[PDB]
Amino acid sequence: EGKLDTMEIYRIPVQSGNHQSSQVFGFQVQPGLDNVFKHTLLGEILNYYAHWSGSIKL
Amino acid sequence: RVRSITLGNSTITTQESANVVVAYGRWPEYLKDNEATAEDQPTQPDVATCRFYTLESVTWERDSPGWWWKFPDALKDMGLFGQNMYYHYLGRAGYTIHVQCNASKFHQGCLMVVCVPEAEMGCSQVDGTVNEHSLSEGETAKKFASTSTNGTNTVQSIVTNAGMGVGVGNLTIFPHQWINLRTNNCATIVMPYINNVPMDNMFRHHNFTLMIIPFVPLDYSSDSSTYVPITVTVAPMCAEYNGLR
Amino acid sequence: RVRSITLGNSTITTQESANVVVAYGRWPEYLKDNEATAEDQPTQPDVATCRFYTLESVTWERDSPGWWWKFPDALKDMGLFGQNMYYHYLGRAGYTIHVQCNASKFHQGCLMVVCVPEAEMGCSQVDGTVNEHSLSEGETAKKFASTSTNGTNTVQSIVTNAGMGVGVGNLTIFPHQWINLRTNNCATIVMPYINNVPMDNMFRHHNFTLMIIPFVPLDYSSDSSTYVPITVTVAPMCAEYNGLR
Amino acid sequence: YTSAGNVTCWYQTGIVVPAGTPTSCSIMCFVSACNDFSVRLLKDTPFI
Amino acid sequence: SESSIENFLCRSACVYMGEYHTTNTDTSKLFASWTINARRMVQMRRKLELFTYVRFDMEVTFVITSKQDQGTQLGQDMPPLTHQIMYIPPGGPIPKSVTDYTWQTSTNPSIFWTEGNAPPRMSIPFISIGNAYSNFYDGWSHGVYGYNTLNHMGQIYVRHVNGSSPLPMTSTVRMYFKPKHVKVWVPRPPRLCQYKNASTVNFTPTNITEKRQSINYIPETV
Amino acid sequence: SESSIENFLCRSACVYMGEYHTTNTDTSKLFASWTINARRMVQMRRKLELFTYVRFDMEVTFVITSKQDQGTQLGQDMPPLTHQIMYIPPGGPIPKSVTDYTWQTSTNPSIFWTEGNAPPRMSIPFISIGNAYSNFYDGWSHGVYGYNTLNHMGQIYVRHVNGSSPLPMTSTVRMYFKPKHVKVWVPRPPRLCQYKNASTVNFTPTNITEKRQSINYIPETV
Repeated sequence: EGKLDTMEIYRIPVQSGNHQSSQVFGFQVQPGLDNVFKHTLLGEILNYYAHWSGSIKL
Repeated sequence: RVRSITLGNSTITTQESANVVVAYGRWPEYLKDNEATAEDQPTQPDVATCRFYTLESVTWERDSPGWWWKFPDALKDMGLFGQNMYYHYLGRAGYTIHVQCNASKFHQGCLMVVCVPEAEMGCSQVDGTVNEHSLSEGETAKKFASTSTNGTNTVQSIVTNAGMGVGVGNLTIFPHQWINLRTNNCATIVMPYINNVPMDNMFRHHNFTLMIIPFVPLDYSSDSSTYVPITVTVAPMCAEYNGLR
Repeated sequence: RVRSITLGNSTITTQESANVVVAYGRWPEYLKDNEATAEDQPTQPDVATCRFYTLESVTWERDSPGWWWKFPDALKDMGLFGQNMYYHYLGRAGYTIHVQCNASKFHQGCLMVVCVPEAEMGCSQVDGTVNEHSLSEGETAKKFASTSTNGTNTVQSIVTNAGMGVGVGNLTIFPHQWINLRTNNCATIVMPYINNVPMDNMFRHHNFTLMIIPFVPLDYSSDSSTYVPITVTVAPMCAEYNGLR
Repeated sequence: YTSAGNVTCWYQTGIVVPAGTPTSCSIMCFVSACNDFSVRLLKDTPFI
Repeated sequence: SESSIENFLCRSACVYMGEYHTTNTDTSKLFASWTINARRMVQMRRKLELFTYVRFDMEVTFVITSKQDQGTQLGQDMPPLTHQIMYIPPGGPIPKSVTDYTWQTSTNPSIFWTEGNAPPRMSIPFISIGNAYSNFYDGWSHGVYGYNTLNHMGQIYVRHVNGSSPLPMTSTVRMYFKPKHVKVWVPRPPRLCQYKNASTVNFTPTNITEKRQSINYIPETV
Repeated sequence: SESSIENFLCRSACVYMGEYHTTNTDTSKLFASWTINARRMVQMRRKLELFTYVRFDMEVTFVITSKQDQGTQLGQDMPPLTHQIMYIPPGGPIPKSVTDYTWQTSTNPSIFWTEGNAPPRMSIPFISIGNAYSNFYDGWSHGVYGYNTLNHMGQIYVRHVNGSSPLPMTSTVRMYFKPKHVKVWVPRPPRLCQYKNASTVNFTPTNITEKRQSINYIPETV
């Protein structure tokens, strides 16, 4: 919330100081359905088809 | 100049300029076939024992004496390799250990990373005996101290004697690696299975001990981060158990 | 004329005059290599999945309607094969099932032993739905009834319709074996993996159902034992999972 | 409530800098498909 | 030869009959719809249940008849009527009004037809990311017992293709369905009890067969 | 195979529906007309915008339905109606009445059709003195921003073919359009905002995607 219309939506924050066991980020890998993958170039194609399958590169 | 390594359904990334210590010149391998031919048939999992397991990171601050882990049982809750520890009466394995740091060019410090076989430890009371909890806590590290400890049943963990009664500057006799924040930040050690019998039970014996010890403490200045994270990743190699049929 | 069979650390004894049904002519085997070459790599345990697992015996009395088990999840607490059901997301396997009786020449009776793929069952209430507990209880058998049942969420288990809405005299269309106390007391069925996809998840789908049904009831006279025990033993074959690395 | 795999990232050590460098920083993710990708049953998209 | 699988299953049948208007005050009576499965036709259902796994193509033909409503207005002179028949694959947009945008999506195949001509016909292939369809599923959808999502086959929707403010008309469509190039696996016993609903195997207990007079009775020979 | 360019773009769609009368007191309601472009069909527009340059042939089919007006007069006995469908190339004369001379020019191709038969159909080639069509133009017409004259594709006009003093009738035409033998150049990102009008790329600013709970949130596994 609060940053769906800024360039900040694309930046994962790495903070300063000592936090050496905390999470940085996490997501489910679901192109086509999940909001974080839905509007990419891969997501936009997959949404034209009712069945798809393969491997993905991050 | 980055390599990407996949074991099973795990993937990590290292630098191709890595340096690797093979412990005594010996790569891990299966006890071949015929030490105990007739009624000693082994089996091997090779399913999800060969895969990267990553522990929690530790936090290196200005006054950190050091950390140690016991092997195995640092992996007794790690998925399948831990299941096999309960289902089987005897086993054996070698390991690959990666240690990594995350630091900048404005930090400084020096670490020793050493793998010590049969690291029998002393009690804080000379006429006492060590407890089972004070030797290990599984996947959580124990800590060295900077002065001499007290209390009952505790390992005497002053860092200059490394809990074994030797001088800590002499641990280079074991398979070891140096991490100097100035020149590298990673270390790989490949350990084979070392025992005086071919197989053994994996619950009441600690084959070896991994230790990480700062020889020059971490230093930084004005508004750098005040800590540095260290990360340990382990892949078991050529694991083998007693047959069940 | 007795054979002794050892799988792993298990040993059972059978008669060499056994008769074996291979379900549709097909022995079990691995999906060979290249249905899904690139990012679908499997692994196989072959450690303590290939071993005899023996359930509790059931007691055949004068009025016993029958028993059934669901596969898998009759083995979800059986050592390593059950551990692999929790660690892995997909799997597959074939099975060998031995069924044995202990009876004398002064007893009499007849059993059908049948393995039924996709045995979807009906509810006791026509506009109802079946519960998860009423379909199976793991390594404990469910029981057929001799009259029509009631109650909510229960399988309608009158034995003449076998819970599926067919005539029970027609179940010989499936892989089956007869046990006539007069002529034999044992039955072996080898089942391959049968699905409309190559792998699947092993917790929310029952591949097949083993049923044991008396067609002529047990009879004895003056001071014979009043029951007969039946024993079921299962060995998984060519089990295979998704790779984890 | 997905039945899909996941990815997570954890701080192993923490970030260490000299004097005179910015304190915070950022990571970026890129996604793509590998050569073995297949699609079936052309339909209408739910976005316009 | 007549007991081969193709000659036993590959036969045409009427599986759905529906009615739809050009003008109405319900707006769901303006179009007709059907979900494709083979569980609400009792004679085809039973022949299909003799097997556990099936694989086929589908062929669908449409018979369409119209009528002017008996409301009031006569003396009309109308051109022949046009109809649109849309197939939606699994994973497609579903219309909710007859004016919706989904009646124009480029990936929903569609047929335009005017009365007086030969009856329209489309051919659908085997559409499943699995390797066969299943008539029986002893599992959970992820939760419904006995229902797996690999059996989705799509939907059919039919409407009129007029312009603005059309004249009142009522149409009826009949769909004739036929499987082709069929393959079956794992035979089963025949259904002995009557079917109770279209999604379960639920049943009331039934007798094994009918009685005779005695275990010796044979009828007198002519 | 289903992601090839031909299977993705070569599909039929209804792009224009219009009404026209035989007698009226407006004289623009006596014929129907359409300018050929692919910017007022929102689903085809978006699939076409994934590329910068396109080349195709056109195929057009016409579905035509008639009606007697509810005005008053019944008891009629009429022969089937005839229609004329005229295509005008780029650089051709445009009619302004239904009695105009341009409905008879020898270089405007034309189709004559009577109801009851199969639906009529014509095939148009790639018509441009340039080498491809363009979906995007960052220029001036010579002055309108974004509009270049090489994209002209012609027009279609439809009327009735009666004689003098005809009887009142109302017809509706639906045009189905399909590109063929397609080639595309220079891929582009997909349109993220809604379209606002048919000639510009104008838009109101839109969010990049929808929100979730936190940057760590993954939903509980079944």
